[PDB]
Amino acid sequence: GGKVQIINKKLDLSNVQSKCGSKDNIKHVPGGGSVQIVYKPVDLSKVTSKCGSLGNIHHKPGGGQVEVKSEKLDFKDRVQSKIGSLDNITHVPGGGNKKIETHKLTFR
Amino acid sequence: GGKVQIINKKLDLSNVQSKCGSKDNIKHVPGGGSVQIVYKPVDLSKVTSKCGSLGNIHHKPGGGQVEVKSEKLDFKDRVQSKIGSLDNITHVPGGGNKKIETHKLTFR
Amino acid sequence: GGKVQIINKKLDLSNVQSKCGSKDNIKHVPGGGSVQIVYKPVDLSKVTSKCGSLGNIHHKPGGGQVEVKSEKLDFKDRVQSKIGSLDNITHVPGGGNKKIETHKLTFR
Amino acid sequence: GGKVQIINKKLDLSNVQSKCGSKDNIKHVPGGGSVQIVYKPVDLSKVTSKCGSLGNIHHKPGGGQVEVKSEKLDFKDRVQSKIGSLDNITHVPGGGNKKIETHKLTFR
Amino acid sequence: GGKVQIINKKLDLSNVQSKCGSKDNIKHVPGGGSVQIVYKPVDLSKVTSKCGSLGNIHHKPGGGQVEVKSEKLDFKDRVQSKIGSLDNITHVPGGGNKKIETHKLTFR
Amino acid sequence: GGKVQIINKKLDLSNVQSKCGSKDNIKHVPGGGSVQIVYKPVDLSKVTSKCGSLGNIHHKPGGGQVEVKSEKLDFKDRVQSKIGSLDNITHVPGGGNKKIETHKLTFR
Amino acid sequence: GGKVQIINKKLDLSNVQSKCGSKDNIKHVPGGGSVQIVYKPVDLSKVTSKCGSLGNIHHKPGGGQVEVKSEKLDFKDRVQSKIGSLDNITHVPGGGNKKIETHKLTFR
Amino acid sequence: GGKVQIINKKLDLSNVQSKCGSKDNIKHVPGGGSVQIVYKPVDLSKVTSKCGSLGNIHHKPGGGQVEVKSEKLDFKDRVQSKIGSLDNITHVPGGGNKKIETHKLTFR
Amino acid sequence: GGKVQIINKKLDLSNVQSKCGSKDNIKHVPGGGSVQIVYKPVDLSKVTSKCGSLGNIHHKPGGGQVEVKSEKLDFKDRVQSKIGSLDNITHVPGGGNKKIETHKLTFR
Amino acid sequence: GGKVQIINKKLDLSNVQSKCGSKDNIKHVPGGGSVQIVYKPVDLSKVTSKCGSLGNIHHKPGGGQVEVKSEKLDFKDRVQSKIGSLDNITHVPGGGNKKIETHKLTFR
Repeated sequence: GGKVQIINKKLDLSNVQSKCGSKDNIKHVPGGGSVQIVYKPVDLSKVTSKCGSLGNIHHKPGGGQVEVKSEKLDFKDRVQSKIGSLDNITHVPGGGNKKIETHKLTFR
Repeated sequence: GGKVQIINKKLDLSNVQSKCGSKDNIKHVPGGGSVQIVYKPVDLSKVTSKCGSLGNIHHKPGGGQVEVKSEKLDFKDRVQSKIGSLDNITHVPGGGNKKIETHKLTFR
Repeated sequence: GGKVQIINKKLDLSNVQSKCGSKDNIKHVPGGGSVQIVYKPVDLSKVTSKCGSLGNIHHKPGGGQVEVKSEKLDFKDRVQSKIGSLDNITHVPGGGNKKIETHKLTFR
Repeated sequence: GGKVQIINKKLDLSNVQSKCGSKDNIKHVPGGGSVQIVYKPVDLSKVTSKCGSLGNIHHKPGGGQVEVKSEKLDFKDRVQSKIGSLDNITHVPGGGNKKIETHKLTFR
Repeated sequence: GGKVQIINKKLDLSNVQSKCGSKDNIKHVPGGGSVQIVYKPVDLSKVTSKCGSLGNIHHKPGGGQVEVKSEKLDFKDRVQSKIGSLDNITHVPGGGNKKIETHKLTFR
Repeated sequence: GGKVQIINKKLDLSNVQSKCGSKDNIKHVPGGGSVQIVYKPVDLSKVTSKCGSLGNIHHKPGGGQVEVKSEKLDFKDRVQSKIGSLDNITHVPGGGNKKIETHKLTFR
Repeated sequence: GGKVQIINKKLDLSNVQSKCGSKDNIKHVPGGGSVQIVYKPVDLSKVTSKCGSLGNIHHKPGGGQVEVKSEKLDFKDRVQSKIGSLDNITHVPGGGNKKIETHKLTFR
Repeated sequence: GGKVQIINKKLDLSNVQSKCGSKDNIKHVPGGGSVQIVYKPVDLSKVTSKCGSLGNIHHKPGGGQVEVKSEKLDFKDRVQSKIGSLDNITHVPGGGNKKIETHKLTFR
Repeated sequence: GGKVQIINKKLDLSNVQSKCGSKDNIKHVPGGGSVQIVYKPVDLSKVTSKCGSLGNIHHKPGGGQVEVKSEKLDFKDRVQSKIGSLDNITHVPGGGNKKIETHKLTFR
Repeated sequence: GGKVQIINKKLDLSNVQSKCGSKDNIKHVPGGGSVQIVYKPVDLSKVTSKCGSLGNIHHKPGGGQVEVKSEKLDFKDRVQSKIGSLDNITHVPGGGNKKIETHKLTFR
């Protein structure tokens, strides 16, 4: 075995920040008849800030090392959004509108 | 076996911050008849800030090490959102609207 | 076996913060007839701040180590949101609206 | 085994930031009859900032190392969004509109 | 085994930033009858800033190393968005419009 | 004398708003040595919203009316802001700065 | 005297707004040695919105009316901002600066 | 005296707005030694919106009317901003600057 | 006296707006030694929008009317901005600059 | 006296806007030693939009009318901006500059 000698003297580190905000946001979605949302995100992201930092230190003298990092993601989801029929709908998500009319007359 | 000698003298570290805010937010979703939300996120994310920091220290002299990091994610979810029929709906999520009418007349 | 000698002298560390706020929030979701929410998030996230810090120290001289880190996630959820029929609905989630009418007349 | 000697003296590091904001956002999506959203993003992204930082230190003298980094993503999702019929819809998501009319008259 | 000797003296590093904003955003998508969105992005991107930083240090004297980095992505998703029929729709997402009319009269 | 006959029938008025915000605001004014603020605004402004409203009704039949509206503003203020001398000042109102020095050496 | 007959029937008025914001604002004014602010605005402005509204109604039959609207503003203010001398000042209102120095050496 | 007959029937007025924002704003004014601001605006402006509105109604039959609208503004302000001397000043309001120096050496 | 007969029937007025923004703004004015600002605007401007609106109605039968509209503005302001001497100034309001130096050496 | 008969039937007016923005703006004015600004604008401008609108209605039968509209503006302002001497100034308002030097050496 050998030596792994780290020496740190007179270090002044400051102001390290990792910031994540409003990721995968769904806003302002009006529906006159219906809103169907299937919300299945998968998040393995990384937001990292490293200042004056070392990683892992592994002193492993020897022959025959096996190091395996593995990530497997399999997707067979089945999503079905179904609506039969829509009629006679007035939807006013805007502002300051006036005199909006939807008329249906059926004579059999 | 060998030596792993870390020496730290006169270190001044400060201001390390990890901040996460409002991730995966669903806001302002009106529905005139119905709102169907299936909310199944999977979150393995990392928000990290490292300042003047070491990782793991493993002094393991020897032959035949097996190190395995594994992550497996399998998805076979079945989601079904169904609505039969929608009619005669007035939806006003906006502001300051006036005289909005939906009329249906059926004569059999 | 060898030596793992850590020496720390005259260290001044300060201001380490990890902050998480309002993650996976569902706000302002009105429904005129119905609101169906299935809320099943899975959260394995990490928000970490490390300042002047070491990890694990393992002094294990020897041959034949097996180190396995494993995470498995399997999803076969079955979600069914169903509504038969919707009619004659007035939904006003907005502000300051006036004279909003929904009329249905059926003559058999 | 050999030597891995890192010496750091008189280091002044500062102002390291990783920032992620509003990724994968869906905003302002009105639908007169219906809104069907299937939201399944997969996120393995990285936002990283590194200042004066080393990686992993592996002192492993020996013959026969096997290092495998593997990531596998398989997608067989089945998504079906279906609507049968839409008629007699007035949708006004704009502002300051007036005298908007939709009329249907059927005489059998 | 040999020597890997890194010496750092009198280093002043500052102002390292990685910033990602509003990626994969869907905004302002109105639909008079229907909006069908299937949102399945796959993100393995990297936004990185490196200042005065080393990578991994691997001191591994020996014959027979096998280092394999592999990423495999297979896509067999099946997406079907279907609508049967649309008629008698007025959609005004613009502002300041007036006297917009859609009339259908059927006499059998 | 005559008649002043006002008749109002079937009136529907709504949504009248007068809003004033953050007028004459002084923000973020740092001074390394001194801050001298003399704050003497004179405000006779009007923010008015009138909907379906009459003014004054004066039925005054006769000869010789004198109606005088008068506003007089006279300003003879005397403002004196005085500082004798400033030296040897370091002012850092900014963020994330480092190694800022102000040195004065006098040898008589 | 005569008649002043106002008749209003079937009136629908709405959405009248007068808005004033952040007028006469002083922001972000740093001074390394001194900040001298004399703040004497005079405001007689009007922000008005009138919808379906009458003014004053004056029924004054007669000869010899005198109507005088007068506004007089006289300004003889005396403002004196004085500083004697400034020296040896470092001012850093910016962000992320480093190694900023101001040196004065006097040898008599 | 005569007649002033106003008749209003079936009036629909809406969306009247008067908006004033950020008038006479002073922003981002750094001074290395000094900032002297004398802030004396005079504001008699008007922001008006009129929809379906009458003015004043004056029924004044007679001979000899005198109507005088007068506005007088007289300005004899005396403003004196004085500084005696400035020397040895470093001002860095910009961002991300480095190694900025101001040196004065006097040898009598 | 005669008749002034105004008749309004079936009027639909909308969308009247008067907007004023950021008038007389002073931004981004750095000074290395000094900033002297004398800010005395005089504002009698008008921003007006008129839709379907009448003015004043004056029924004044008679001989000898005197109508005088008068506005008088007299300016005898005395403004004196004075600085005696400036020397040895470094001003860096720009971004990303480096190695900027100002040196004065006097040997009497 | 006679008749002034205005009749308005079936009027539809809309979309009247008066907009003023960023008038008389002073931006990005750096000074290495000094910035002297005397800011005295006089504003009597008009921004007007008129749609379907009448002016004043004056029914004044008679002989001897005197109508006087008068505006008088007199300017005798006295502005004096004075600086005695400037020397040894480095001003870098640009971005990304390097190695900028100003040197003065006096040997008496």
